Amino acid sequence: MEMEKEFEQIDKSGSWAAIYQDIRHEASDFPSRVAKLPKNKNRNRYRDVSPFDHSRIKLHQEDNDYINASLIKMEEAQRSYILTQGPLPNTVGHFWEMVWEQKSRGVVMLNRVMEKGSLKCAQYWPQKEEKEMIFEDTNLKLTLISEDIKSYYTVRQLELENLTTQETREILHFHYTTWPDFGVPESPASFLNFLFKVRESGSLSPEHGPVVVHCSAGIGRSGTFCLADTCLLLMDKRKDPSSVDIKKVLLEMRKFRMGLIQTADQLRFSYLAVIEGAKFIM
Ligand SMILES: CC(=O)N1C[C@H](Oc2ccccn2)[C@H]2C[C@@H]1CC[C@H]2O
Repeated sequence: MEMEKEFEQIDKSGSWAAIYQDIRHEASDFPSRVAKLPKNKNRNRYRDVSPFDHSRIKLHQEDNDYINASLIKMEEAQRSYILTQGPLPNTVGHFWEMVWEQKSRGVVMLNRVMEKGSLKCAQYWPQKEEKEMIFEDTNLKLTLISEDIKSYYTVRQLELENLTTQETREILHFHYTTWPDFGVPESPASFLNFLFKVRESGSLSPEHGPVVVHCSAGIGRSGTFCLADTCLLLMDKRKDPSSVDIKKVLLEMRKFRMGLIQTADQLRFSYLAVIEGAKFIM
């Protein structure tokens, strides 16, 4: 069955809610014992969103190695992603420590700092060249180098300095700024254009550490980004592009972080994204 006819039949049938609940029912359940330790309560944004112990990113410190972040490793596609929550006021230094230690080239942000009149993550990068940020708890300095503001996204060049060794690296910040406060975008054209801007940068390539991807919880919009990227890469690698099963790829990804794709509308949008992508990709 051709992906876009399961979708046209799910649409003809309006069964999106039924498909989505079948995924929720078959998803992996692994322990998250480190996330639930009392010493870590102020390191979690949402009580119901935690990294599994087996796939969690460890900070390189003896004090407390915990961050709300997971390694998604896709064996057949040969892609890895780190999915994390939007940083909290007390975890902005941990966030940049992780980017440093994992050798990431890119950070992908899919939310605004304020949405629906409430704060969805800390202001964790500098807004002016001449006002740099210092994270005293992790010994890092972060400077804004340049900013390119477009209609659907902004790309920033940042300089991260390890103050312990005086090594520096260039980090690219890819900020999708137009996801609506409610629901999903009507067309996937701008999100797809955005995905191909991150690829073109080198940030997803095996010469670097994994890309860091976040939204507010790091499971819904973040899940949509990695699911569309991996499905399109599998369609380019395999003999029969029609063999790629988006529901099976999503369940593989849910072995590494809980809750990826938060709504039936995010599942339909993911299908739409890979359909138009593949209409021009095979
Ligand atoms: C319809 C559309 O605009 N798309 C954008 C994108 O194509 C590229 C490739 C390289 C550089 C820029 N855009 C994606 C998804 C979809 C179709 C083909 C697929 O590669």
